[PDB]
Amino acid sequence: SHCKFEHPRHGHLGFLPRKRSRQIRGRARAFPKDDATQKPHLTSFMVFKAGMTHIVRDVDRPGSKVNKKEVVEPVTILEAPPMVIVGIVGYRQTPVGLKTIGTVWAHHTSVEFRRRYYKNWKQSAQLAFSRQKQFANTKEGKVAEARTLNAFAKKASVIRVIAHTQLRKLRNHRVGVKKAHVQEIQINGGNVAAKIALAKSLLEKEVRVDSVFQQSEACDVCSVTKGHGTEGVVKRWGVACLPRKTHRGLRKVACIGAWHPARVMYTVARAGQHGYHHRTQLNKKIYQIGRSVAVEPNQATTTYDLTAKTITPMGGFVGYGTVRNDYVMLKGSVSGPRRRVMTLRRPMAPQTSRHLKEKIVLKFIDTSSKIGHGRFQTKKEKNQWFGPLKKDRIRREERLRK
Amino acid sequence: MRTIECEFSHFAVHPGHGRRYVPFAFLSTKPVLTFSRPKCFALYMRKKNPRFIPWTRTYRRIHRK
Amino acid sequence: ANVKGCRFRVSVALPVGAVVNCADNTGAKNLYVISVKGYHGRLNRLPSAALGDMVMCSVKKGKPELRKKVLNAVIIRQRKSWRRKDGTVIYFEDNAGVIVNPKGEMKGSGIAGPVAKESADLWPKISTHAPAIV
RNA sequence: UACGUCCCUCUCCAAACGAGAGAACAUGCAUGGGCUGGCAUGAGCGGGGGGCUCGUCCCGAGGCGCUGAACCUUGAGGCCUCAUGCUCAGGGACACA
RNA sequence: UGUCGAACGGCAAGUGCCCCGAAGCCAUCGCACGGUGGUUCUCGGCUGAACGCCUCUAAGCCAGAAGCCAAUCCCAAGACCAGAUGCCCAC
RNA sequence: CGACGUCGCUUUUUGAUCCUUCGAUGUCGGCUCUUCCUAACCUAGCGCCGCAGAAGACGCUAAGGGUUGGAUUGUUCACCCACUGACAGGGAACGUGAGCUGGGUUUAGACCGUCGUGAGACAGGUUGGUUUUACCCUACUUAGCUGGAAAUUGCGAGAAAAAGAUUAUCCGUAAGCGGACGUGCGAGCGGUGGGUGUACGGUACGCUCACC
RNA sequence: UAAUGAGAUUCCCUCUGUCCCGAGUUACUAUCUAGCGAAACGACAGUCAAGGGAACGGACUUGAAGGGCUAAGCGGGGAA
RNA sequence: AGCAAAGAUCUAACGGAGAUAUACUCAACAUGCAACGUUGGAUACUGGAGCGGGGAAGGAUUUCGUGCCAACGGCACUCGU
RNA sequence: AUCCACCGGCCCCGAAAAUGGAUGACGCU
RNA sequence: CGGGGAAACCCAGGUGGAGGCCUGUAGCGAUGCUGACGUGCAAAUCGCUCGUAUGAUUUGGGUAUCGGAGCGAAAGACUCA
Ligand SMILES: NC[C@@H]1O[C@H](O[C@H]2[C@@H](O)[C@H](O[C@@H]3[C@@H](O)[C@H](N)C[C@H](N)[C@H]3O[C@H]3O[C@H](CO)[C@@H](O)[C@H](O)[C@H]3N)O[C@@H]2CO)[C@H](N)[C@@H](O)[C@@H]1O
Ligand SMILES: [Mg+2]
Ligand SMILES: [Mg+2]
Ligand SMILES: [Mg+2]
Ligand SMILES: [Mg+2]
Ligand SMILES: [Mg+2]
Ligand SMILES: [Mg+2]
Ligand SMILES: [Mg+2]
Repeated sequence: SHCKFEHPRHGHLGFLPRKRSRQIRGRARAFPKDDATQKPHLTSFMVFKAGMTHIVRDVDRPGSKVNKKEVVEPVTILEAPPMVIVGIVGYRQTPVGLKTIGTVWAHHTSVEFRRRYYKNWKQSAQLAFSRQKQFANTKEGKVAEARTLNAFAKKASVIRVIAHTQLRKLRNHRVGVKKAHVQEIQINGGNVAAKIALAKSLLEKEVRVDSVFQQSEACDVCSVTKGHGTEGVVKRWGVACLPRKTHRGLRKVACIGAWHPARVMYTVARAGQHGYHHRTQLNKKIYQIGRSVAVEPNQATTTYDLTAKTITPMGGFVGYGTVRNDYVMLKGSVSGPRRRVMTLRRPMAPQTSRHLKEKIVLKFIDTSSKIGHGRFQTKKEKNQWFGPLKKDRIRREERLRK
Repeated sequence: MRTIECEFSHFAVHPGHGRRYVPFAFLSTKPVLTFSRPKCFALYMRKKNPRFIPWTRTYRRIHRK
Repeated sequence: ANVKGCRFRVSVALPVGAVVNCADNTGAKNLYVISVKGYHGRLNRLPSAALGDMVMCSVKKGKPELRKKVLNAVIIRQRKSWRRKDGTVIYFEDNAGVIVNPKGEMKGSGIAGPVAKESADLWPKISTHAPAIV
């Protein structure tokens, strides 16, 4: 007999299996489509999540009820130290797939790059990339570098480079990892001879985030969801909770199937891992590509808001610290907790809708505290509400006593 | 935007922070009242004066200066 | 088919069963939300109203000239805090409605307190008789 | 034989247990300072309805002053290297008929 | 309210109760995002006979549905990957 | 649209049967949740009208997606109130009781009416009336470890591969053509050594050990 | 028929997580270890689609799957 | 599976076989853990309708000292009805 | 050389159901 | 004791402590959760809520009535699970 009333089923069935991610980092399963009429350019960049805040900006949207009026939008801060290129891979088309031809290396690799090869670096011989380093400038090894660079020019359709996050310029105390996060970034643009020349030129040289993205564009954010353990069916799938007088329990799915087919189906919601899942989340509009504090002591300062202040709030981002490097600022949320490495990748969606072409100018960036209720935008404003306090008048008493 | 100041405590209410409120006995000049905390709205509900509470700006401008 | 995709999303406040005030001087003192126009169905979910919504109502306390019948009211106040697009969260002391026609004319002459900007802009008869557009 | 991996130890983006991310003399951990927030003015001391005693001196809730004081602030795990402590040839097991 | 003689510091009442409360979790109770190509059905046609004219059909073509299949998205080599690589060993 | 006829499909009704179960298959409806089917209510394309427009009748391809909130009733059903783009019809042991609920049927108590001489009867009304067990196998959900292409062995040799496949340095294309350390002492491309500044802090670039 | 009722029913007020529509905290479990240590149950066992059949198969026919072994769940099957 | 009502134990010194238990080239942590009784001390509880002090019925040596730990006191025991 | 009425063979239409499915499977033209 | 009245008698303030009276301990029961448990603590218990609590009240010991019989404010209830 049919179900007596209709509701749409619970949970998208295309995000199955809802199992833990195989790896903690965001990894692109597909790059944008290669336009060979463009100029060669990188397509992804790894940033780390550093809390979130909100902004104020006026809206250019003709027809809308909020046209030329100021909105408050939440933004997420993603710290981006530059990544250093260490390799060049090239992939050739087969009827099986897309096979790797080989990789050249940079002749000089970082300590934190070849730390990724060790479960224990400090208690080790540390001699990785040590025979490749010395063979690469022999007579036969300078041949073998140019041997496989030519094999890219013959067989490869896809040229990628291998970068790593360069975590020692990320002077962060809470991201506790010291080995670098390694991914491959695909070159798109030009023919294969024009991709390798851009792959050779930025080799053993750091690439900075504002050379990959622009200020008022969008991107995809490949990132791994915040993990929540084993959760039941109400938290995980969002099923309705049963009436109060139910025996053995409320937070269950009552019927898990008919008598026939005499099996539980994959469509029936069950309990298990919730969170720590990979998500791609397209069309994340970017609002500000920031600049390091060694360059910019005044990061959150706008034309329309001349308060001299950085992007880091009062008392720091909660659980994270201070944004010490370049940063991107995206509209809204990205999947994952703070401190987690995330991949900003160029969009595969058509970036032609009038919401996505819109140029962004800000008017205010909230640099108030995220601990408690934020009240002051700078520490100069808290020293004008509060005058000299007691601990200041006895520090001024030690400074006169000397 | 602009920095509204709180009705009870005259704190700084920067954009996207407080919580505004408008009662049935509304003033013509202040129809909507901006509050910075629930603690500000709680002492407004039990009808406390902004002076005699030691952490508001009304107190600090009549007693301590 | 009249007012739904005209104003932004507002946190719904008044499900079916709610008993709101009559700020209109039609002799009535009371409304009772019977349903909401624009309710596309969801199983077990109630029709809930917000500021701009036209409701179906019935007076539960008022003049018996219009008491035991299905009327058309427009919400003008709600206690449920809604976030405006300029980032301000705002709410009223009371819920209220004002009885209208099927086309929107106010059927009375005056509103007790303020009305919101959300419900006045959708309804020009409500924006006219209102002493203060909050 | 070596490179190494794993346990024990430490951390928490992970977590029923395993697994995971990491670190393994490292501002790593510990305590302190400052910040940031929370509450709302600490013990102590000194100068008001009334009421005792022989103008004075005592009893008196409350109040005022020192005092946006005092306390709490990362810890299932806020911020800052801002200062100092602690480590003293890390230990076991495989890799290995 | 009881109780350490009183203040101090507290404690008992399975967290005494009341107000405010970080952090964490969380709400359509807040906030952000949710995209491409083809194939061909119905069908309307194009050339065009069988059938000296006519005819979308018999050969052959065109255009083309929220269907269908891919792209994107999620898991992924018991899909046994002479895919690529770092370092040791063994030939 | 279609009488009189007529040929049939359907198994969401009911009747008929008595095949299986009486050393037991938990016997209604809600609630929950997933899936299926098409005889399509809404949505995508359409044809056709006694189709001017607007609303709509009939039909085709299509089951991808959607298909509600309530009053009364234990109800399936029904019936009105109201919203909606629309509130389509069904299946899964009349889906779903170690999922629930127990209103209802379906005991022992009691009352009423009609029946009976009575004990009692009643597809008549009424009220009160224990809902037990998973720690096993599978399925499904997540979470670990770990071999194996003679799918454990045969030594049973197959590369989405190079081109001496007959001897042997590479580079770049087939005809061509670039150079390739020379003999324990030397040299060359090089990994690590000492002192006074350059590119986007510390890594690179200037000027003793292996290999040819 | 006043008074009385753990009696049966209906509406109204107050009231609220019964509900919309769920969330979050606590104690105790579960869970992990140390000590101790059962039972129910048990032909043999245990992946499915269709066909046939005592006319609802884990075993038969033809197809489709299936490397081994585990921990926590869970209530579709085992006409448990 | 479980041994989840009746809040709860902590500490030092003694007692005890029940430890402070290690093949080297090792300073200790990382290679003897857990658990017992008694007295002191701290912390609680019962809260006089008491885990207080005596009797009936019922039991009949469970009383008391001293030894003692095989089996019993569903964990433990050096303790014990 | 073109029409008209009839009759047969194969093929199509008539021909719509609830786990994914069956000339036994692949396939065969 | 006071007040009104021609009288019959009425009206007020105390006193008093009546009741198969009421709220509510113990006791005696067992309404609801159709709660917990349901190979339990238990072959009927636990929890909160509820009925009653000066009476046709609760209870000890002693006595008397039994098997087609006993006893029953009556449920075929009870007569050593
Ligand atoms: N034998 C002595 C008498 O007492 C009399 O005194 C009596 C009167 O003064 C007075 O009598 C009153 C009176 O006010 C009035 N006119 C009439 C009223 N009935 C009486 O009332 C008397 O009787 C009533 C009963 O009805 C009682 O309730 C009450 O105790 C009493 N006051 O109360 C006293 C009785 O207690 C006179 N002094 C007089 O006749 C004579 O002396
Ligand atoms: Mg976490
Ligand atoms: Mg009674
Ligand atoms: Mg236990
Ligand atoms: Mg006590
Ligand atoms: Mg024992
Ligand atoms: Mg009583
Ligand atoms: Mg009887």
